[PDB]
Amino acid sequence: MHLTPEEKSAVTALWGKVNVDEVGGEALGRLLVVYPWTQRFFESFGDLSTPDAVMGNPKVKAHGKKVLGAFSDGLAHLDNLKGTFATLSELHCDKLHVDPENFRLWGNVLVCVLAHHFGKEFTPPVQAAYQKVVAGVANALAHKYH
Amino acid sequence: MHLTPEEKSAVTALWGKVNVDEVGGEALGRLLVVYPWTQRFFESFGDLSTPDAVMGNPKVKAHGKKVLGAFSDGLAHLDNLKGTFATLSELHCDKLHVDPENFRLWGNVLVCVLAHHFGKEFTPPVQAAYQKVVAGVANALAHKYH
Amino acid sequence: MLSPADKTNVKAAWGKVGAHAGEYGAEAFERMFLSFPTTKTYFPHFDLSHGSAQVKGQGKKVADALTNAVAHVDDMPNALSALSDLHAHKLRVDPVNFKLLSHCLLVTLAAHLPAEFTPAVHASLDKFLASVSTVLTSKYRGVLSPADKTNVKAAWGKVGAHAGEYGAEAFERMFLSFPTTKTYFPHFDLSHGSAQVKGQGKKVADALTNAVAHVDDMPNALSALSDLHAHKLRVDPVNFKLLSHCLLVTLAAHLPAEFTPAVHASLDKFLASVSTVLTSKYR
Ligand code: HEM
Ligand code: HEM
Ligand code: HEM
Ligand code: HEM
Repeated sequence: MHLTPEEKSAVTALWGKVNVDEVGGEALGRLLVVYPWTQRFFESFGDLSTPDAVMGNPKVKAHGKKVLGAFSDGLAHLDNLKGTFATLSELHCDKLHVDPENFRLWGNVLVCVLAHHFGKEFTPPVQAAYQKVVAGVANALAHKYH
Repeated sequence: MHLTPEEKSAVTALWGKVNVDEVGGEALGRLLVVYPWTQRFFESFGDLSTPDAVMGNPKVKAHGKKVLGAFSDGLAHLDNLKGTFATLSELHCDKLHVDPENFRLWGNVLVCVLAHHFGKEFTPPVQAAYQKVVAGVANALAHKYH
Repeated sequence: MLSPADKTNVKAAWGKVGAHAGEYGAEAFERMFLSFPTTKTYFPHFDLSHGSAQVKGQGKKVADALTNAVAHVDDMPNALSALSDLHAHKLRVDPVNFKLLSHCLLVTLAAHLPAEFTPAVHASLDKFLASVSTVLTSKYRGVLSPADKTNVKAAWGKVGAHAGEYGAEAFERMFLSFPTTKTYFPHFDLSHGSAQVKGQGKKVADALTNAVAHVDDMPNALSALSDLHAHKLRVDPVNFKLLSHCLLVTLAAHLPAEFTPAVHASLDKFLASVSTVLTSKYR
């Protein structure tokens, strides 16, 4: 994906402070709140009626953690994001029918969540490095669409 | 850039029929008419106040031919667009300060002009292959931006 | 569209911003330049180093303007009139860049407003910055003139009984060119000649015929279709631009005499307005 060593270390250092479960749930909930059309995939998750119902929905939280856990493991493969995510790319296209635009929205919401969580520690250069990573992850998830 | 045999065949067959002079000026002119904010880079070209002024503006026609000329050469090296457009990429960033989003708008206008000129021969599979190519060329031109 | 509770949330956050708005504005530009370096092409005349007086001044100007918009949120087009003129006729920043600044401003506010940046306020702030962006880009081409409306009626009149056939071709062109749009039709046969795609093309062309007929009253004429896409189908807004292009390609290929540069420009404007109306109820 090509990051400099500096950027890699910046990404890795912060990620070590993340609670995957909490941040994962929060990012998926905020996605469904801020861009509610993304709710179209989760009608089986039950009550999505209000922001509070979304943010406290356990099915939302569980999916959020699953999604971010896969993200997290990808961070150990920044030099092969495409091969790492190839099978998940085919899955989201052939079976789940997820417009890859959702991955970019998700990436931007995750960046807001980190900024909210870490405040001043989330500096412009640290942001720039995460922006490349979520772009890279989105491209890798979209790679096998046909 | 990888194209299927079917796709590369469609592209090259149609290109042999293209008058680079006529199509090139047409595509740049329509860009300036349909997306007039793109006129910001051509202040020294003369009158661009009306569609008629723009389309018949000889500097527009001359620049259009030059742009499509360089695109044409790129068709020769579809396997290495990045390396082929590296120097022009740096030029457009460091000296001309052109927002790479303009390359995408130009690509789409070009596809419109090809359909207009060629009619029913510009079939859906043929458009699809040209859309790949113009996307490839735009990403190649944006490659050296920093 | 800003609900009254949206306006309440923005005023809340922006008050909290208070005297730091200029600092925050500068930080958001610095975040933008670093994360999205293509945006630096609009500032080659600036010292873009960290803390530069030019960047700081830019941030304060931009902050003052957002303060003006917060304080006049129910009459933004008028409050921002001067600024819409300047970006449309002079600066001519490509619209896509407004989304990039809006994201970096949201990031900046998140990093500085731990207590206030709740999910609902985030949603409201996002919608507010999108409305600001919409107002600032509104004069770039400027909504449908009487010449635009004449051009559209004349071209769409020539389409006529072929409206449905061109709608089906437009979808087929879109599926082959932009395969991600296929994710919305997993229950269709998408092969060439598909009656399901023909049926879809007919419905879309028929709605467009209704839009041209009601061109001065499109939000009401398409209100039921706006509801359908926003709350049921939920098609991501970026895809409307892809179908509009493919419609334009389709028209160009069938209307060699009518598709002049001026008519092309008016049709693109019309399809963008249709797209705007169809996504207006999404949030
Ligand atoms: C970078 C972002 C994402 C990653 C890494 C990711 C990863 C995953 C993973 C690991 C699975 C499980 C596959 C399995 O069953 O083996 C999954 C399933 C799924 N994802 Fe994605 N995903 C992402 C974004 C999204 C987004 C934004 C949406 C939709 C808005 C989405 C919708 C789904 C759905 C509907 C499922 C199936 C859940 C179920 O069947 O219970 N994904 N995702
Ligand atoms: C595939 C797209 C394009 C290609 C291959 C291309 C190619 C070129 C070439 C070969 C030159 C000549 C440089 C020289 O003489 O040293 C040039 C110059 C230029 N290009 Fe691009 N170009 C493309 C798109 C664009 C677009 C979309 C814009 C802006 C809307 C643009 C604006 C310019 C400008 C302002 C110049 C300089 C003209 C002058 O000397 O006044 N280019 N381009
Ligand atoms: C919420 C979005 C924005 C607002 C409210 C805004 C507002 C402003 C204001 C108030 C000015 C100064 C006007 C004057 O002093 O006469 C300005 C100037 C400018 N804006 Fe915008 N702007 C926005 C977005 C953007 C974006 C996204 C870009 C480019 C990426 C941009 C580029 C510029 C440029 C190039 C200048 C002129 C700077 C100079 O040379 O003095 N603006 N803007
Ligand atoms: C000019 C833009 C558009 C217009 C005017 C439009 C209009 C319509 C119409 C008339 C219907 C039929 C509703 C009914 O059953 O009564 C429809 C359905 C639908 N639209 Fe849109 N549409 C537009 C763009 C899009 C885009 C860009 C997509 C997705 C790529 C899309 C996806 C759908 C889907 C999934 C259906 C339902 C298909 C079915 O199950 O039969 N629409 N649209």
